[PDB]
Amino acid sequence: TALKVLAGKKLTDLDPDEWAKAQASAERILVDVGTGDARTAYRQAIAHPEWLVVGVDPAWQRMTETAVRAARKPAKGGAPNLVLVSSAIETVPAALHGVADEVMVLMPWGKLLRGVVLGEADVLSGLRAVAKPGAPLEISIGTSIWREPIPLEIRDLPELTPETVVSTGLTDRLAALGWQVADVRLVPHTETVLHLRAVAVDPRD
Ligand SMILES: C[S@@+](CC[C@H](N)C(=O)[O-])C[C@H]1O[C@@H](n2cnc3c(N)ncnc32)[C@H](O)[C@@H]1O
Repeated sequence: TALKVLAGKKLTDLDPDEWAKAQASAERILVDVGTGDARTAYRQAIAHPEWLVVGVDPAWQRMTETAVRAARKPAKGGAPNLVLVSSAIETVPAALHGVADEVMVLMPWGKLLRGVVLGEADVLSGLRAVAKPGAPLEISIGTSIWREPIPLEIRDLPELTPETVVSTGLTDRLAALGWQVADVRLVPHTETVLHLRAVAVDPRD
């Protein structure tokens, strides 16, 4: 099955051979999950034209402004190495399986945020399914989302700190789904951000 990608304002099917040729031509494939307006993904594409930068978000309309920009000629802000895909991470199409050298989840919200905080299987499986073995997962959550008014998707959950990553069982759920936690830290810029890094391996018990 072909991927559903933005070309400017319209959803299209990506030729499976063009997708394959694009991956092989790249020095690294970065999959940015929940890319939002995709401006961060576009910046990365522009700074590393040797990377294939794949932004994944179900809310595809929000990405269209960046897509229009990425599709212009090179001299006018074009980024042909940026591929934006309409999909939710938990139902990620087969053509995205095993592609990524690096998976980033930067300031998620909604299902993606609750999923990573709880370690929901469907979200963590989807994230794992897009990674090559050995790829890093890099998650950043701003801890100010836990100050009032707290958003609905994490209202009922205690604030995620290095200590609760452990005591809620989140490193164990990660391990059961093929993610080995390599590092967690809180970085004070000034909003404090929680960073979690894991590496794609075989599932454990
Ligand atoms: C504001 S954005 C973050 C933008 C970007 N990551 C950044 O640099 O700040 C949060 C995104 O996570 C996305 N999201 C929520 N649930 C998701 C899911 N299940 N799969 C993929 N993305 C999802 C939302 O649609 C939203 O666009």
